[PDB]
Amino acid sequence: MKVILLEPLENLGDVGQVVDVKPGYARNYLLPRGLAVLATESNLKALEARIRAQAKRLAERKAEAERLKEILENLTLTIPVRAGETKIYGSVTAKDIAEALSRQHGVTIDPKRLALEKPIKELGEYVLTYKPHPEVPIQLKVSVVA
Amino acid sequence: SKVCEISGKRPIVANSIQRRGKAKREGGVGKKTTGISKRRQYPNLQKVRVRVAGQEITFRVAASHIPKVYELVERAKGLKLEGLSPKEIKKELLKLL
RNA sequence: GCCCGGAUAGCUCAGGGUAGAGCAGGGGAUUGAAAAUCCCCGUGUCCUUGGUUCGAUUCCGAGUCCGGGCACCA
RNA sequence: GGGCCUGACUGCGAGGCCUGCAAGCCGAGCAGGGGCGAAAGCCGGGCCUAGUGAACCGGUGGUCCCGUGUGGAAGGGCCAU
RNA sequence: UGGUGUUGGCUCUUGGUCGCGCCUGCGUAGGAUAGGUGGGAGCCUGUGAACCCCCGCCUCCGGGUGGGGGGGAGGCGCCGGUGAAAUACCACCCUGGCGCGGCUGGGGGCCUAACCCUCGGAUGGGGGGACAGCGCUUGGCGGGCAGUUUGACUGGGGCGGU
RNA sequence: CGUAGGGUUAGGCGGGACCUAAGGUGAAGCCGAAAGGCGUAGCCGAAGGGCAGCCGGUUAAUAUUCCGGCCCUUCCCGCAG
RNA sequence: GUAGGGAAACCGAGUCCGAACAGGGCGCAGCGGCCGCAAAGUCCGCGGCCGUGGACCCGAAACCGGGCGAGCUAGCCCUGGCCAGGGUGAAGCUGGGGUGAGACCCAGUGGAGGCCCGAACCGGUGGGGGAUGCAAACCCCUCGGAUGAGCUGGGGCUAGGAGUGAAAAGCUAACCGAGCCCGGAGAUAGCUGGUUCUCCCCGAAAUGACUUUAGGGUCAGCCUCAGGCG
RNA sequence: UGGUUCGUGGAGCCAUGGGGGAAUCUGGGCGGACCACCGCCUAAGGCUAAGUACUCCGGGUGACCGAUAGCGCACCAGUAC
RNA sequence: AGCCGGUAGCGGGCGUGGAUCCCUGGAUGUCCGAAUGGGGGAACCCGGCCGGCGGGAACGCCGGUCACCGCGCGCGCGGGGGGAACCUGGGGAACUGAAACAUCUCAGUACCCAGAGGAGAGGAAAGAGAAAUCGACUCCCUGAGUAGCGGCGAGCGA
Ligand SMILES: [Mg+2]
Ligand SMILES: [Mg+2]
Ligand SMILES: [Mg+2]
Ligand SMILES: [Mg+2]
Ligand SMILES: [Mg+2]
Ligand SMILES: [Mg+2]
Ligand SMILES: [Mg+2]
Ligand SMILES: [Mg+2]
Ligand SMILES: [Mg+2]
Ligand SMILES: [Mg+2]
Ligand SMILES: [Mg+2]
Ligand SMILES: [Mg+2]
Ligand SMILES: [Mg+2]
Ligand SMILES: [Mg+2]
Ligand SMILES: [Mg+2]
Ligand SMILES: [Mg+2]
Ligand SMILES: [Mg+2]
Ligand SMILES: [Mg+2]
Ligand SMILES: [Mg+2]
Ligand SMILES: [Mg+2]
Ligand SMILES: [Mg+2]
Ligand SMILES: [Mg+2]
Ligand SMILES: [Mg+2]
Ligand SMILES: [Mg+2]
Ligand SMILES: [Mg+2]
Ligand SMILES: [Mg+2]
Ligand SMILES: [Mg+2]
Ligand SMILES: [Mg+2]
Ligand SMILES: [Mg+2]
Ligand SMILES: [Mg+2]
Ligand SMILES: [Mg+2]
Ligand SMILES: [Mg+2]
Ligand SMILES: [Mg+2]
Ligand SMILES: [Mg+2]
Ligand SMILES: [Mg+2]
Ligand SMILES: [Mg+2]
Ligand SMILES: [Mg+2]
Ligand SMILES: [Mg+2]
Ligand SMILES: [Mg+2]
Ligand SMILES: [Mg+2]
Ligand SMILES: [Mg+2]
Ligand SMILES: [Mg+2]
Ligand SMILES: [Mg+2]
Ligand SMILES: [Mg+2]
Ligand SMILES: [Mg+2]
Ligand SMILES: [Mg+2]
Ligand SMILES: [Mg+2]
Ligand SMILES: [Mg+2]
Ligand SMILES: [Mg+2]
Ligand SMILES: [Mg+2]
Ligand SMILES: [Mg+2]
Ligand SMILES: [Mg+2]
Ligand SMILES: [Mg+2]
Ligand SMILES: [Mg+2]
Ligand SMILES: [Mg+2]
Ligand SMILES: [Mg+2]
Ligand SMILES: [Mg+2]
Ligand SMILES: [Mg+2]
Ligand SMILES: [Mg+2]
Ligand SMILES: [Mg+2]
Ligand SMILES: [Mg+2]
Ligand SMILES: [Mg+2]
Ligand SMILES: [Mg+2]
Ligand SMILES: [Mg+2]
Ligand SMILES: [Mg+2]
Ligand SMILES: [Mg+2]
Ligand SMILES: [Mg+2]
Ligand SMILES: [Mg+2]
Ligand SMILES: [Mg+2]
Ligand SMILES: [Mg+2]
Ligand SMILES: [Mg+2]
Ligand SMILES: [Mg+2]
Ligand SMILES: [Mg+2]
Ligand SMILES: [Mg+2]
Ligand SMILES: [Mg+2]
Ligand SMILES: [Mg+2]
Ligand SMILES: [Mg+2]
Ligand SMILES: [Mg+2]
Ligand SMILES: [Mg+2]
Ligand SMILES: [Mg+2]
Ligand SMILES: [Mg+2]
Ligand SMILES: [Mg+2]
Ligand SMILES: [Mg+2]
Ligand SMILES: [Mg+2]
Ligand SMILES: [Mg+2]
Ligand SMILES: [Mg+2]
Ligand SMILES: [Mg+2]
Ligand SMILES: [Mg+2]
Ligand SMILES: [Mg+2]
Ligand SMILES: [Mg+2]
Ligand SMILES: [Mg+2]
Ligand SMILES: [Mg+2]
Ligand SMILES: [Mg+2]
Ligand SMILES: [Mg+2]
Ligand SMILES: [Mg+2]
Ligand SMILES: [Mg+2]
Ligand SMILES: [Mg+2]
Ligand SMILES: [Mg+2]
Ligand SMILES: [Mg+2]
Ligand SMILES: [Mg+2]
Ligand SMILES: [Mg+2]
Ligand SMILES: [Mg+2]
Ligand SMILES: [Mg+2]
Ligand SMILES: [Mg+2]
Ligand SMILES: [Mg+2]
Ligand SMILES: [Mg+2]
Ligand SMILES: [Mg+2]
Ligand SMILES: [Mg+2]
Ligand SMILES: [Mg+2]
Ligand SMILES: [Mg+2]
Ligand SMILES: [Mg+2]
Ligand SMILES: [Mg+2]
Ligand SMILES: [Mg+2]
Ligand SMILES: [Mg+2]
Ligand SMILES: [Mg+2]
Ligand SMILES: [Mg+2]
Ligand SMILES: [Mg+2]
Ligand SMILES: [Mg+2]
Ligand SMILES: [Mg+2]
Ligand SMILES: [Mg+2]
Ligand SMILES: [Mg+2]
Ligand SMILES: [Mg+2]
Ligand SMILES: [Mg+2]
Ligand SMILES: [Mg+2]
Ligand SMILES: [Mg+2]
Ligand SMILES: [Mg+2]
Ligand SMILES: [Mg+2]
Ligand SMILES: [Mg+2]
Ligand SMILES: [Mg+2]
Ligand SMILES: [Mg+2]
Ligand SMILES: [Mg+2]
Ligand SMILES: [Mg+2]
Ligand SMILES: [Mg+2]
Ligand SMILES: [Mg+2]
Ligand SMILES: [Mg+2]
Ligand SMILES: [Mg+2]
Ligand SMILES: [Mg+2]
Ligand SMILES: [Mg+2]
Ligand SMILES: [Mg+2]
Ligand SMILES: [Mg+2]
Ligand SMILES: [Mg+2]
Ligand SMILES: [Mg+2]
Ligand SMILES: [Mg+2]
Ligand SMILES: [Mg+2]
Ligand SMILES: [Mg+2]
Ligand SMILES: [Mg+2]
Ligand SMILES: [Mg+2]
Ligand SMILES: [Mg+2]
Ligand SMILES: [Mg+2]
Ligand SMILES: [Mg+2]
Ligand SMILES: [Mg+2]
Ligand SMILES: [Mg+2]
Ligand SMILES: [Mg+2]
Ligand SMILES: [Mg+2]
Ligand SMILES: [Mg+2]
Ligand SMILES: [Mg+2]
Ligand SMILES: [Mg+2]
Ligand SMILES: [Mg+2]
Ligand SMILES: [Mg+2]
Ligand SMILES: [Mg+2]
Ligand SMILES: [Mg+2]
Ligand SMILES: [Mg+2]
Ligand SMILES: [Mg+2]
Ligand SMILES: [Mg+2]
Ligand SMILES: [Mg+2]
Ligand SMILES: [Mg+2]
Ligand SMILES: [Mg+2]
Ligand SMILES: [Mg+2]
Ligand SMILES: [Mg+2]
Ligand SMILES: [Mg+2]
Ligand SMILES: [Mg+2]
Ligand SMILES: [Mg+2]
Ligand SMILES: [Mg+2]
Ligand SMILES: [Mg+2]
Ligand SMILES: [Mg+2]
Ligand SMILES: [Mg+2]
Ligand SMILES: [Mg+2]
Ligand SMILES: [Mg+2]
Ligand SMILES: [Mg+2]
Ligand SMILES: [Mg+2]
Ligand SMILES: [Mg+2]
Ligand SMILES: [Mg+2]
Ligand SMILES: [Mg+2]
Ligand SMILES: [Mg+2]
Ligand SMILES: [Mg+2]
Ligand SMILES: [Mg+2]
Ligand SMILES: [Mg+2]
Ligand SMILES: [Mg+2]
Ligand SMILES: [Mg+2]
Ligand SMILES: [Mg+2]
Ligand SMILES: [Mg+2]
Ligand SMILES: [Mg+2]
Ligand SMILES: [Mg+2]
Ligand SMILES: [Mg+2]
Ligand SMILES: [Mg+2]
Ligand SMILES: [Mg+2]
Ligand SMILES: [Mg+2]
Ligand SMILES: [Mg+2]
Ligand SMILES: [Mg+2]
Ligand SMILES: [Mg+2]
Ligand SMILES: [Mg+2]
Ligand SMILES: [Mg+2]
Ligand SMILES: [Mg+2]
Ligand SMILES: [Mg+2]
Ligand SMILES: [Mg+2]
Ligand SMILES: [Mg+2]
Ligand SMILES: [Mg+2]
Ligand SMILES: [Mg+2]
Ligand SMILES: [Mg+2]
Ligand SMILES: [Mg+2]
Ligand SMILES: [Mg+2]
Ligand SMILES: [Mg+2]
Ligand SMILES: [Mg+2]
Ligand SMILES: [Mg+2]
Ligand SMILES: [Mg+2]
Ligand SMILES: [Mg+2]
Ligand SMILES: [Mg+2]
Ligand SMILES: [Mg+2]
Ligand SMILES: [Mg+2]
Ligand SMILES: [Mg+2]
Ligand SMILES: [Mg+2]
Ligand SMILES: [Mg+2]
Ligand SMILES: [Mg+2]
Ligand SMILES: [Mg+2]
Ligand SMILES: [Mg+2]
Ligand SMILES: [Mg+2]
Ligand SMILES: [Mg+2]
Ligand SMILES: [Mg+2]
Ligand SMILES: [Mg+2]
Ligand SMILES: [Mg+2]
Ligand SMILES: [Mg+2]
Ligand SMILES: [Mg+2]
Ligand SMILES: [Mg+2]
Ligand SMILES: [Mg+2]
Ligand SMILES: [Mg+2]
Ligand SMILES: [Mg+2]
Ligand SMILES: [Mg+2]
Ligand SMILES: [Mg+2]
Ligand SMILES: [Mg+2]
Ligand SMILES: [Mg+2]
Ligand SMILES: [Mg+2]
Ligand SMILES: [Mg+2]
Ligand SMILES: [Mg+2]
Ligand SMILES: [Mg+2]
Ligand SMILES: [Mg+2]
Ligand SMILES: [Mg+2]
Repeated sequence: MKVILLEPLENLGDVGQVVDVKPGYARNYLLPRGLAVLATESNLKALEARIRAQAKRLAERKAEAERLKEILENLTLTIPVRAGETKIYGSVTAKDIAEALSRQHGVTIDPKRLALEKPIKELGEYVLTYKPHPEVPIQLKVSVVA
Repeated sequence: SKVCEISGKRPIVANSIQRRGKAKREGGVGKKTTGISKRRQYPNLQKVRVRVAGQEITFRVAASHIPKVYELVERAKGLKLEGLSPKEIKKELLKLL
């Protein structure tokens, strides 16, 4: 009796996988507890209808990140600050790097998705890490100047 | 044991033939009938309890058509069921046949 | 008719490289004996015939006899 | 009593005995292939009269007769037991 | 009363066939532990040898062997001595053992959720529990009940005789 | 006996518009080829429970029923506390 | 009907058994002068008898199906009622006695019991009567029980292989070793009874063989009629 | 197990109480076990006049009865009892 | 052209201004009965609601409505019971025959139940069966007492 696991279950399989069990275990245990559904044909394509979306919806998340890694790795956000010789009087935060992008290049960016643990207090060229979607990270070149 | 509510299987009348002798195909003189009398063959009726729209429905069914009960439980997901009593539910589930 | 068995010393029962053991029977020790007991002693085509192997209780085949069981009976 | 042998045959059977039926009994002669005898001939068990059981159902050896569209097969038939 | 359906979860330990592993195989002659045969003067060893330790081990108690900690140029075969059958390496396999994988069946311990009983409280709690009950099928006990059979001749019938 | 005419009068007597007994019936429910078999409450079910009338007179024929005397019950509505 | 033989394939006035040209089984072949008559066969009518049907008619004891009965009787259930009168005198209680306290004794009171006598009531022991009865179970005399396992009214439940039974196979509507009615049904009856106008001719048998057969049958024997032979 | 002529027979076919349990035409059932070959037909959904049966009822007609006959009833009979 | 049933009489009426009488439709139609407001020992008893009647509130009468079950979105529609045989389906004997008796027979008959309708069943091939064929189903004749089935008995029978 093939059925569709809706929950990972001890030594049966992973949710969405279709495995074989004795009928009694199915219609008297797994089914009334929501733990699975019978692997009919009606709710068989229904399962293929979900693996289809998730495949394409997760690839669109990878495709939209690339429609910004191309941009951000081909530019330089230049930040004019007030500083003496090396060290800044204020500082430049992810919030600043965010609004400064929207100012020049107009790209909207999530500052919490930018690899900055300490605000920046010293002039120079920086290349930081931007991770919008994991496994698709961006290296942003950002020039701070007086 | 009465009638399968799904298949309409019911008890049938059978004979019970009592035989002696060695069948011709084993080299004997042949089979002799030492009694024929009537008996009833019954459908293997069992209870199947399922909850549909939060109501316990009990089916009297031949073990042959047990999986047919759950089939009707699926096909009832498109039906507007809540508010009805366990009697009216069973009626709807059966008209899908 | 079909399957499973057996035969081995006088009775009983154990058994690819032995021919076994107990009881009956013989004398010897032992008592008043009836004994038990202790001793040593014999009694085989292992049913028969082919074959196996270096060899035959075995193993195979085939018949003879006797055990069990099964089914049948116009 | 002895020698050689298997006729304690195969395929048939004129004509009779007996007799309600069905059975029972005796049988010369023709053919095949044989035994014995030099030959005439004899031999289809036993000096003779008891030693037996119709049919149905099935077993076994043969025959190659039937084989449910057709070729086979299953299963029957026939001869023998 | 066996099989099976309704009938499920987790373990424990088994057994029967099938494939493979590695061997166990010791009457007499003899080196010593000779399965049956056949091939074959070379298999090996740094791709770890002649000796010490754990043992899986099986030991016929004499021995067989592996993997480990030993171990840093050594083994045993043809030769043969007596064999029905020469020994090394290699292989096709028999009588046997188990290591592993296949279907499997057997018992045993537990569980709950089918099924059964119960709970003034019932989509729930408690107890029994995959047993019991019920379905199809197997064989058996079965005057409790049913249908029947239980001969003729005959100095009447029975008994006797036939 | 035949033909005809006449005769049985109740708020209080007995039964019903009241209660339940065995039992019967039976929404819920359970079971059985069909017919049907069960079944809690509920309904029915009486000579049991409950409930308000005694004495006399009168007719050819009825009388706790008609009449006379003396008593009583329930229902409705009203007034009073 | 015109072709049969063979288990059959098959052959055919033949065929089957068989090696056979053997032998055997079962089969094959009109009167008168082309005209006529007769005829295989077949069709219809009539008659005798046979087969299947209830099969010449009447008759069981019984078997089976579906219903109808517990207003009789048997048991149980619910609710009511009935048992004159007299006799005996258990336990307990009280007081007296007794003893260390008791057991116990006597008296009184008390009113127990499938206790006793006896009507109603419920029975039916012996005898007599009755015997086409007053009566399909009665009458007379006598006799048992009569506070109990008592008797009795009304309302109910249990039925046919089933009830109920202090047990008799008793009773279940005046005959119960399996009720009644209607149905299967005209059951079956190798048995018994019955079988209806006249005349004419002929005319038996009661033996044999076999028979779950013996008082029933099948064949033979014996009777009869038709056609043929002589 | 039933049905058919088919009583287990060589036993198919149609139907199905139990268990196991497919495919969508290159799919499936049948031609009497079974295999091949050759053919026939499309299961697991339903409906469908007419030709058939019967005679409570009405009429037509009898080599049908004629009051013990004909229906149990010619008539106040499913009555009286 | 007569008439007020059988049915005369008493005592009274009607009809050519078309009666009696015959056909069709309509109106009325107590109570019981499927019986259906509820009960009940059929033809009796007792109620709810709406409207009416009386002096009418108690009491009573009159008219209307009120059972259960099924099916469709509280409203509708349908069901119930009966019918001489006949029909389909669900159950289903025995006597008897086999000169005993059990398989077999009687017979899927009698009978019980459900359902149907003027008929019912069946019916447009997953058929037949050998015809290189036919072409739904039903009914009659024939095929045929054949093929076969059968304690290969009695019998049964496409
Ligand atoms: Mg800043
Ligand atoms: Mg049987
Ligand atoms: Mg054979
Ligand atoms: Mg038989
Ligand atoms: Mg038979
Ligand atoms: Mg029976
Ligand atoms: Mg059930
Ligand atoms: Mg269940
Ligand atoms: Mg549940
Ligand atoms: Mg099934
Ligand atoms: Mg199944
Ligand atoms: Mg379907
Ligand atoms: Mg001699
Ligand atoms: Mg010679
Ligand atoms: Mg002769
Ligand atoms: Mg003769
Ligand atoms: Mg003789
Ligand atoms: Mg000669
Ligand atoms: Mg000669
Ligand atoms: Mg010579
Ligand atoms: Mg000569
Ligand atoms: Mg001769
Ligand atoms: Mg014979
Ligand atoms: Mg016979
Ligand atoms: Mg034969
Ligand atoms: Mg042979
Ligand atoms: Mg042939
Ligand atoms: Mg053929
Ligand atoms: Mg071929
Ligand atoms: Mg041929
Ligand atoms: Mg043969
Ligand atoms: Mg044969
Ligand atoms: Mg043959
Ligand atoms: Mg069983
Ligand atoms: Mg099980
Ligand atoms: Mg447990
Ligand atoms: Mg639970
Ligand atoms: Mg519970
Ligand atoms: Mg629970
Ligand atoms: Mg539980
Ligand atoms: Mg528990
Ligand atoms: Mg357990
Ligand atoms: Mg079980
Ligand atoms: Mg089985
Ligand atoms: Mg049995
Ligand atoms: Mg017995
Ligand atoms: Mg008996
Ligand atoms: Mg018993
Ligand atoms: Mg009896
Ligand atoms: Mg006998
Ligand atoms: Mg006699
Ligand atoms: Mg005599
Ligand atoms: Mg005598
Ligand atoms: Mg005599
Ligand atoms: Mg005498
Ligand atoms: Mg005499
Ligand atoms: Mg005798
Ligand atoms: Mg008078
Ligand atoms: Mg009067
Ligand atoms: Mg008064
Ligand atoms: Mg009133
Ligand atoms: Mg009441
Ligand atoms: Mg109900
Ligand atoms: Mg039943
Ligand atoms: Mg009822
Ligand atoms: Mg009832
Ligand atoms: Mg009750
Ligand atoms: Mg009331
Ligand atoms: Mg009442
Ligand atoms: Mg009542
Ligand atoms: Mg009352
Ligand atoms: Mg009263
Ligand atoms: Mg009282
Ligand atoms: Mg009273
Ligand atoms: Mg009163
Ligand atoms: Mg008074
Ligand atoms: Mg007067
Ligand atoms: Mg008076
Ligand atoms: Mg008075
Ligand atoms: Mg007064
Ligand atoms: Mg006031
Ligand atoms: Mg012929
Ligand atoms: Mg020949
Ligand atoms: Mg010739
Ligand atoms: Mg000839
Ligand atoms: Mg003629
Ligand atoms: Mg005559
Ligand atoms: Mg005749
Ligand atoms: Mg008759
Ligand atoms: Mg007849
Ligand atoms: Mg007769
Ligand atoms: Mg006759
Ligand atoms: Mg009988
Ligand atoms: Mg009888
Ligand atoms: Mg009856
Ligand atoms: Mg009755
Ligand atoms: Mg009584
Ligand atoms: Mg009485
Ligand atoms: Mg009382
Ligand atoms: Mg008294
Ligand atoms: Mg007294
Ligand atoms: Mg007294
Ligand atoms: Mg007294
Ligand atoms: Mg006295
Ligand atoms: Mg005195
Ligand atoms: Mg006194
Ligand atoms: Mg006192
Ligand atoms: Mg005293
Ligand atoms: Mg006194
Ligand atoms: Mg007294
Ligand atoms: Mg007394
Ligand atoms: Mg006295
Ligand atoms: Mg007394
Ligand atoms: Mg006394
Ligand atoms: Mg009395
Ligand atoms: Mg008397
Ligand atoms: Mg009396
Ligand atoms: Mg006297
Ligand atoms: Mg007398
Ligand atoms: Mg008398
Ligand atoms: Mg008297
Ligand atoms: Mg007197
Ligand atoms: Mg007296
Ligand atoms: Mg007295
Ligand atoms: Mg006395
Ligand atoms: Mg007295
Ligand atoms: Mg007395
Ligand atoms: Mg007294
Ligand atoms: Mg009493
Ligand atoms: Mg009484
Ligand atoms: Mg009483
Ligand atoms: Mg009485
Ligand atoms: Mg009574
Ligand atoms: Mg009773
Ligand atoms: Mg009763
Ligand atoms: Mg009876
Ligand atoms: Mg009866
Ligand atoms: Mg009894
Ligand atoms: Mg009594
Ligand atoms: Mg009566
Ligand atoms: Mg009577
Ligand atoms: Mg009586
Ligand atoms: Mg009697
Ligand atoms: Mg009887
Ligand atoms: Mg009887
Ligand atoms: Mg009788
Ligand atoms: Mg009686
Ligand atoms: Mg009577
Ligand atoms: Mg009847
Ligand atoms: Mg009838
Ligand atoms: Mg009959
Ligand atoms: Mg008769
Ligand atoms: Mg008889
Ligand atoms: Mg007779
Ligand atoms: Mg006579
Ligand atoms: Mg004459
Ligand atoms: Mg004369
Ligand atoms: Mg004679
Ligand atoms: Mg004679
Ligand atoms: Mg005999
Ligand atoms: Mg006799
Ligand atoms: Mg005699
Ligand atoms: Mg006799
Ligand atoms: Mg006789
Ligand atoms: Mg004769
Ligand atoms: Mg003569
Ligand atoms: Mg003469
Ligand atoms: Mg003659
Ligand atoms: Mg003449
Ligand atoms: Mg003459
Ligand atoms: Mg049939
Ligand atoms: Mg069959
Ligand atoms: Mg059959
Ligand atoms: Mg068949
Ligand atoms: Mg099929
Ligand atoms: Mg099946
Ligand atoms: Mg496709
Ligand atoms: Mg195709
Ligand atoms: Mg296919
Ligand atoms: Mg098929
Ligand atoms: Mg076909
Ligand atoms: Mg086929
Ligand atoms: Mg064929
Ligand atoms: Mg076809
Ligand atoms: Mg089609
Ligand atoms: Mg069809
Ligand atoms: Mg139709
Ligand atoms: Mg048309
Ligand atoms: Mg038609
Ligand atoms: Mg007719
Ligand atoms: Mg007529
Ligand atoms: Mg007429
Ligand atoms: Mg006449
Ligand atoms: Mg008359
Ligand atoms: Mg008459
Ligand atoms: Mg007259
Ligand atoms: Mg007459
Ligand atoms: Mg009439
Ligand atoms: Mg009459
Ligand atoms: Mg009439
Ligand atoms: Mg009359
Ligand atoms: Mg009358
Ligand atoms: Mg006048
Ligand atoms: Mg007048
Ligand atoms: Mg005029
Ligand atoms: Mg006019
Ligand atoms: Mg009218
Ligand atoms: Mg009513
Ligand atoms: Mg009622
Ligand atoms: Mg009103
Ligand atoms: Mg007034
Ligand atoms: Mg009013
Ligand atoms: Mg009123
Ligand atoms: Mg009303
Ligand atoms: Mg009805
Ligand atoms: Mg109707
Ligand atoms: Mg019918
Ligand atoms: Mg039928
Ligand atoms: Mg019966
Ligand atoms: Mg029968
Ligand atoms: Mg019979
Ligand atoms: Mg009989
Ligand atoms: Mg008969
Ligand atoms: Mg008979
Ligand atoms: Mg007879
Ligand atoms: Mg008899
Ligand atoms: Mg019979
Ligand atoms: Mg039978
Ligand atoms: Mg009959
Ligand atoms: Mg039959
Ligand atoms: Mg029928
Ligand atoms: Mg009839
Ligand atoms: Mg018509
Ligand atoms: Mg029609
Ligand atoms: Mg079509
Ligand atoms: Mg076509
Ligand atoms: Mg056709
Ligand atoms: Mg064609
Ligand atoms: Mg056509
Ligand atoms: Mg025909
Ligand atoms: Mg013909
Ligand atoms: Mg037959
Ligand atoms: Mg028959
Ligand atoms: Mg038959
Ligand atoms: Mg028949
Ligand atoms: Mg037919």
